[PDB]
Amino acid sequence: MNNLHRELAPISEAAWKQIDDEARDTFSLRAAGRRVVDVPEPAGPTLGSVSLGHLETGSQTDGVQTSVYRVQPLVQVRVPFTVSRADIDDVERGAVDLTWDPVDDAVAKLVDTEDTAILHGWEEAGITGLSEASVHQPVQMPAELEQIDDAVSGACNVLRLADVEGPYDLVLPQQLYTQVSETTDHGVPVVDHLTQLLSGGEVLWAPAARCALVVSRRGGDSCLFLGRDVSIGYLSHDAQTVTLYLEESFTFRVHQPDAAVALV
Amino acid sequence: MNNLHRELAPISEAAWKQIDDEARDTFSLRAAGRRVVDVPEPAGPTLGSVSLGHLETGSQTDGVQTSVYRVQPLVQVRVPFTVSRADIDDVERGAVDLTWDPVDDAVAKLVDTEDTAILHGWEEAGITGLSEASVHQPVQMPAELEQIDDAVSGACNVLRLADVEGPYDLVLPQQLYTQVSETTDHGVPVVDHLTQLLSGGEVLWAPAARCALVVSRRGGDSCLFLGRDVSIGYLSHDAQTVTLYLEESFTFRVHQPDAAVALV
Amino acid sequence: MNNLHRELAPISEAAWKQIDDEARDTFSLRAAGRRVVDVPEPAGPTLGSVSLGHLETGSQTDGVQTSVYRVQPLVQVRVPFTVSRADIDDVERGAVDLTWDPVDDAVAKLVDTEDTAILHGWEEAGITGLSEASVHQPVQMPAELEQIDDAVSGACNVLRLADVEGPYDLVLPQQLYTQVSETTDHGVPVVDHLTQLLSGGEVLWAPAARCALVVSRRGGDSCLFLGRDVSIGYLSHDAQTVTLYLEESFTFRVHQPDAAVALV
Repeated sequence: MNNLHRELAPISEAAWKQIDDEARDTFSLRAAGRRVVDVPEPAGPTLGSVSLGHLETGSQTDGVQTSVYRVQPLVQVRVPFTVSRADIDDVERGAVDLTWDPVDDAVAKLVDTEDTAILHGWEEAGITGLSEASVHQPVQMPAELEQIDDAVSGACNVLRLADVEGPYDLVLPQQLYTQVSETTDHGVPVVDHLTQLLSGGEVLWAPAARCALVVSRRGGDSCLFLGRDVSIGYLSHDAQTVTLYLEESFTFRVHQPDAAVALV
Repeated sequence: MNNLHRELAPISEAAWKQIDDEARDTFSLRAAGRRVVDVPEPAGPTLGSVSLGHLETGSQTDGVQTSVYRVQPLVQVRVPFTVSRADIDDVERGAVDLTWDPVDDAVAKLVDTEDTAILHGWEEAGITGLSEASVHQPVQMPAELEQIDDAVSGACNVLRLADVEGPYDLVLPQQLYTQVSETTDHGVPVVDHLTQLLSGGEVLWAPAARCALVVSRRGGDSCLFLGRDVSIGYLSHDAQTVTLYLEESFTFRVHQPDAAVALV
Repeated sequence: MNNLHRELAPISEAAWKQIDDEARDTFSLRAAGRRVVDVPEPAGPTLGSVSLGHLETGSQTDGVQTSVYRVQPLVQVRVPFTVSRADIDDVERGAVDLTWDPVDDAVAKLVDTEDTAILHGWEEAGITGLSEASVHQPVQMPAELEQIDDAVSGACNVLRLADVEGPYDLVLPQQLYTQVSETTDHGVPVVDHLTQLLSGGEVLWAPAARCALVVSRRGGDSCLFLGRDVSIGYLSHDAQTVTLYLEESFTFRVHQPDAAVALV
């Protein structure tokens, strides 16, 4: 057994397969910050920090000179939720109409916190997001949404002058995504022009985002370091419900501040 | 070239071989803390921290619970020294009577700082030594040095009651080593009785030590983590001298506080 | 599953390996009565008594004569202790600085009770120890510890006159072991003379002993019968701690009372 005490849970194998598939599908559909950043393979549970590559010189006495390496520790996130033993039992009885609402809510919370850390920064785990770690001034957005191409072109040209280059992605909040998708100009959808401006990039639907922003996709400008990965574990159970949790250990770091620009 | 800009130094190959051999021999003879602790293979220049394996829980809001891994960063030490171009030139002319006094002094400084960090702790790099990270009260030492066996037996029995076990080593300052070696009781050297008490261990000569202490040698109680290793590098040169430095990146950590006891 | 409900404990496999290794190492180092007696292989959980080989004649009526075999039942010992779920979780996170103090304390209790049963007898499980089941009068010990050779020689000669023979072992309490090890006569350690007197035997450090005693090592004079063996099992767990226990089923019996003598 690992730290995920899964064989100690009163949950059958089919119910486990349904539960860890609903959560994974919800995470894959709901998470948009994972797409804009580079995500390497999970290091493992032993890894606990990322070396920044720099040294802080504190003090130096006589011949001896002393300097300390600079590192950023990882942060773990646990979101607990309760599921129904009646549903878990019906899973083998053949129910296919089970909506794992607690699982979806927990995945939503995890996705929200991870996307907020990636895009704006957590400022509690020491993470600085793309929006905060951006040297470019925010590019204003025109009203009525028929002229969003102006802001997109301005952002792309700011990135080009920053020698950033590469296919760009425009990440929008869900409401702005709705409005831009419904906007049509003179009967010609603005999304086609936006895709043409993005040099082959895509407009992304980010339900957990809180601001619009353009990022290059050349590669190597930001990275999400995962020690562990999104996993489901067991906490306790009573005669009515079973308590589980979603756990993830990670950090996020921005190597090149100029590869992203904020369209606020 | 690496960060040790050695091909940019006005030093011949025979002079390099003499210089990096004098320093290595002086370090091997002078360093005694390396013998009492476990030293794994050097990790490399990229490694910058050691994960303690623990988590600090700072705060937790709504469903999300947040905890941060605990790590200890490495520390680098650089000791510069100047050598004579006349000596470097005489090295190929055939001089074998060259005493690299600056090199010996720099190695002495490096050995002193490393041994102090290992045994008493640096309290500047975050290192806690064996003496400070000891849960056992200090075992007093009798006077006149004929009864040092009493203190040795008391320390060994304290370690045995702590379930520590294993061949013990008694590390002494150089002066106390002289006095114990010259002490003879009733014509029978006390060193033989001390070795018998130590369960096959050895009495160690530590010129850089500042206190006497007994450590078990079972293995796994303390560890010195080396990112880089003791290396010689180049800084500058003028028409008279060449400036070099000794560099080492390391940390020290005590896993089991009870395996060592302080005989002060 | 056996009666040790180990798969029902919220403990990982690495934590199990650390827990059942700390206890075993502590038992091996701390237990000294196991060394002085013969310990055969564990019989099993079904065995419940040892047949003494004798018969008690209670009554006999008319032609029929009735006698009952004499047996000694085994006794089981359970020592419970609580361990921390935080430590168990850190075991996979990489902590190597975990001191299993509850486990050490439980092993100490088990070792103390077993050694007391072996040497002095439990008088609750029906066990009579070597000290109580000794036909030899106690051999007095001289003061100042420089003349302990006198008591050792007297004990060895009493055993020789009892036709016992064989390499003898002198079992001492921990305090007396310290004092004898530090005693040196005229600069010549008394331990060498004691070993010479013991006919190649060893002086044993017994932290759980309460009296000094010499036993022959010829073989077959006393025996510790183990049905089960020192094992770790699960009791319960809450959100903070996990409750485990150390269990052992045994008995001790003295075949030849004259092979041991008490130096009190």
